[PDB]
Amino acid sequence: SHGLFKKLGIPGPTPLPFLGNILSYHKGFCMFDMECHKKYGKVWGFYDGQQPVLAITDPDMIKTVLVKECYSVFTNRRPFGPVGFMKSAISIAEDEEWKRLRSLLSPTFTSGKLKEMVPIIAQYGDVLVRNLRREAETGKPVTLKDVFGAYSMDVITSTSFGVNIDSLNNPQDPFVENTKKFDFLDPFFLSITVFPFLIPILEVLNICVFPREVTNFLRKSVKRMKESRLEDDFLQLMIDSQNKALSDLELVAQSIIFIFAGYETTSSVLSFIMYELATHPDVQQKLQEEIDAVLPNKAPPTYDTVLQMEYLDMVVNETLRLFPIAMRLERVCKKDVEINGMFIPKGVVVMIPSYALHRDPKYWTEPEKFLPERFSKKNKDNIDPYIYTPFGSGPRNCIGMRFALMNMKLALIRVLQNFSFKPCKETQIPLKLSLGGLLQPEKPVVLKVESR
Amino acid sequence: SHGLFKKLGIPGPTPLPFLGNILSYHKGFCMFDMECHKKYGKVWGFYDGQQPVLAITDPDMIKTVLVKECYSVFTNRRPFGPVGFMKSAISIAEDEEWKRLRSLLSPTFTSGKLKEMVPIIAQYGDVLVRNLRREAETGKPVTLKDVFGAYSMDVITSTSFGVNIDSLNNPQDPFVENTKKFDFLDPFFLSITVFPFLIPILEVLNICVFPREVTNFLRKSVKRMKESRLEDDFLQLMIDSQNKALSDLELVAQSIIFIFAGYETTSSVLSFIMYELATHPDVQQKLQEEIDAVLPNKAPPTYDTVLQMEYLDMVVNETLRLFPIAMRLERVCKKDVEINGMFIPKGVVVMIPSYALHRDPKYWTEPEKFLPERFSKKNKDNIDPYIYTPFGSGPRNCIGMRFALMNMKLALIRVLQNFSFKPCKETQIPLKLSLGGLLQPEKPVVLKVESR
Ligand code: HEM
Ligand code: HEM
Ligand SMILES: CC(C)(C)OC(=O)N[C@@H](CSC[C@@H](Nc1ccccc1)C(=O)NCc1cccnc1)Cc1c[nH]c2ccccc12
Ligand SMILES: CC(C)(C)OC(=O)N[C@@H](CSC[C@@H](Nc1ccccc1)C(=O)NCc1cccnc1)Cc1c[nH]c2ccccc12
Repeated sequence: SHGLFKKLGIPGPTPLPFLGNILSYHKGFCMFDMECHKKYGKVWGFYDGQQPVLAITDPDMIKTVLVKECYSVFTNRRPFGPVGFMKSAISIAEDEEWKRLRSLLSPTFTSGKLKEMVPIIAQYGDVLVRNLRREAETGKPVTLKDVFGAYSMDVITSTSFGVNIDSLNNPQDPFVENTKKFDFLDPFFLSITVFPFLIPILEVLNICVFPREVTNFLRKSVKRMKESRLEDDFLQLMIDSQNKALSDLELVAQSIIFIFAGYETTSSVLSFIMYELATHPDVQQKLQEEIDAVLPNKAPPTYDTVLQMEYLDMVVNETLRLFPIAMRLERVCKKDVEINGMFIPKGVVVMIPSYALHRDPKYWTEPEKFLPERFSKKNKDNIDPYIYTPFGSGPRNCIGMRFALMNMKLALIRVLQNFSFKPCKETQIPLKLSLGGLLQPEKPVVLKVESR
Repeated sequence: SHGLFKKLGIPGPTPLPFLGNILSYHKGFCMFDMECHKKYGKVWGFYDGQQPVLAITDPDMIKTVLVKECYSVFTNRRPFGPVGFMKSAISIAEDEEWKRLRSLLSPTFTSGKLKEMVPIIAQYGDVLVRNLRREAETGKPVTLKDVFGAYSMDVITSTSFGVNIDSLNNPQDPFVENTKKFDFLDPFFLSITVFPFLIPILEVLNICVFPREVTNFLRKSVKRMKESRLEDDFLQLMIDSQNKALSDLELVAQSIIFIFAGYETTSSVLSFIMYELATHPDVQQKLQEEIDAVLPNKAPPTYDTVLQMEYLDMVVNETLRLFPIAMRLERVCKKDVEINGMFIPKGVVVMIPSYALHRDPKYWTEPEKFLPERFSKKNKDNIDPYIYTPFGSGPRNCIGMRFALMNMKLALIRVLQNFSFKPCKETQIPLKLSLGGLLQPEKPVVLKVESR
């Protein structure tokens, strides 16, 4: 099984029996992809256990996988388990059941439904400022992921179920616990990659990478909410759709996906931004000046004034370049195909190393340096959309891209209208990324906060 | 494998392929043991999957297993897994490592160390009264397991680490969460009994019936406490012992056992008592009168005045007869032996059905009726210590029996000095026991509480 890439003429590191190349994940996926990109070039291979993985870095070949041949060949991602009833979640579902779900859930994320969400997402930005001010009037540094997490949590439960909580002042509420509760290099998932034949063992055991309790809490919580608005957010838009149509437990599963999607991602991207803003204080001033020009007297951001801000889009995009939280994009090749002159055998995982491509000196000058001007309208043209892909690409890209950018930008506008963020003695500079299996900081980001 | 009891001449229900007799657990262990005791007699057999289990009800034969041949033959209980680092917990450990631990932990539970604990256990009884009074001055019924659990939780963290919390008013404290977080007939453990060859699968996966997070919280919490009192309760008595000696992670493991031991047990026995007191109001008055005679002016109970109360011991004992939380006692037979004229082959689990023996009409008149006078000093003599065994018997019996009886009695004395407990319209009468795999009520116990 370990002779595949040795046959196809594709180069790669020598796999060990059973382990494959996974000992090379000791420095984390990011550092391993970079070294492979360096040693090997435009295409290489390795083995997650006995699983072949082909990394590709040609943007034409990437467009073929993510777009051109998405429906025919590269339709699903690597099988993930054990998942239990979470098999019906859009990001996990496969082939025609993914296609059905993606459609039933697509109108949820239009710019029209997104503009209805602005006045609601704009209300918890104010709850955020007062929690910062209480820690700004105090003095003690601030841990961003705490305060940003509490905010991102407040946007989720409101934009997805209607529930309204100040989590930072209500850590022991009715749903704030369950909803705060996957390291792909921890003892568990490495044991998967080596023993992926033990996934089916756990699926007959009802054991789940989603704890059987959080899921049990929201499965019944939804069916209370469902039989409450009926008759008298995401949950509403999904229930209206099933009026081939969406099921009840299918509806719970997409809710659970939308929560992790907008909790740790939204709150962890904001912390990469605030770290970079705090360590590049001119970019902070330029941003503060642009907000006050569009929104004078700290005017409330509207859906339209947010898209009006260009230097804010440049800042977000550049932070997503340095910290693309997905790290890699992946598609399971389901047929023997020949894309851009290369034969891909059936069953091979095709992987795009986003992190490595975002930091490639062949496409980016000074790629470690935080330089937002790359995304100025003068230079935004010269950027290859299949090299910089923080939301993936093609029919299977991030369905909540628009919502995530709008959610994070409404947060930043209000927060930078009232605060400046300074490095602390305890602030990790330069921020070390987690040697583990997540795109997260080694030490969490602590910063000083001052009231304008 | 299913031909064993068919060969030995022992009667039993016909086992199905792979499942054995476990479909017969549908009404719970209790009802199944009673029916088997009824249909079959003094000795019978069944199969937990391919595991042979021999039930015995002769008190001479039981004394042989629990006492006479405990060290030689019947030393450990049924293998339990997956357990991870919790293998070193006294109740799980085996043979010489159990013997070493039982010794290193025995002086902890002397009546001398227990008398030092009284003034501390007496302090949270007052915290209990004021939480009841707030729900007694209000009116709304009271769920006993909530308020009793909060109390039992407060005694644990104090008598085992020194930490002091009012959990009922601090549900979101630093340790109250972790510490509040096994149904042997849920989807998981039935899958064990049928696939017990999958336990070793999980032990190479670090997966644990103890969540990897609660254990991680207390493993480090202990090693903070350890290097804090050093230098400047159970944890202290264990640390003094290791001065063949107790280890560090061994010390964490016994702490985790002492917590579940005194949290759900203590708080669930108190609720069986309060249910029975509320549904037999004369027994409540007789008890209230005896406390006021020993402790006039609601005098504070002392270690000695608690043992002075006889009708209180009768009440506890009779409640433990009707609801012996263990349900069964068990020992793995490690040699071919012939005890009381019966050949026991190696590897067979020997089981004593406590619940069924506590309700046997051959030893108890009106065994369902709650009749505390069975344990009056006139009739306490005529009770067979190998028929009524709420704490087991012999070298492997409950190490915290004395502590549990003292802990529960200090609770009852203070609570009955200030409250009467009435049935509510919502009170489940007659209380149905959980059809599941726990000795717990179907519906939780709700009762009215009135201030004396
Ligand atoms: C900064 C925020 C976010 C980033 C950078 C991000 C990034 C990504 C990426 C890279 C993918 C895979 C794309 C591919 O394979 O081509 C993805 C998929 C997905 N995202 Fe996001 N995401 C973010 C937030 C969100 C939010 C707020 C939601 C809310 C619903 C969401 C919902 C989803 C779903 C459902 C998928 C799977 C789509 C499918 O398989 O059909 N994401 N995201
Ligand atoms: C009403 C309260 C309790 C009851 C009815 C009870 C009952 C039992 C029973 C039946 C056993 C098995 C005995 C045997 O196999 O012969 C046992 C064992 C045990 N109990 Fe308790 N228990 C109670 C509370 C506690 C408490 C508060 C502790 C605190 C440390 C504790 C610690 C233990 C330990 C460590 C074992 C295992 C002993 C060994 O395997 O060496 N128990 N209990
Ligand atoms: C297994 C691997 C790495 C080879 O393959 C994956 O990718 N398995 C995905 C696992 S199940 C999809 C789901 N995970 C999740 C995680 C924790 C709790 C609940 C759900 C998901 O979508 N959460 C929202 C999200 C996260 C990040 C960006 N946006 C949206 C993990 C995954 C990471 N980023 C993805 C992007 C699209 C689809 C899946 C993923
Ligand atoms: C597996 C079976 C049923 C065939 O065999 C058992 O019995 N496996 C015992 C499991 S591991 C011992 C440990 N469980 C535990 C449970 C949850 C969290 C943490 C620990 C334990 O001791 N908790 C204290 C206790 C509970 C009840 C009375 N007193 C003390 C389950 C068990 C039930 N009652 C016992 C009495 C003695 C020893 C073990 C048990």
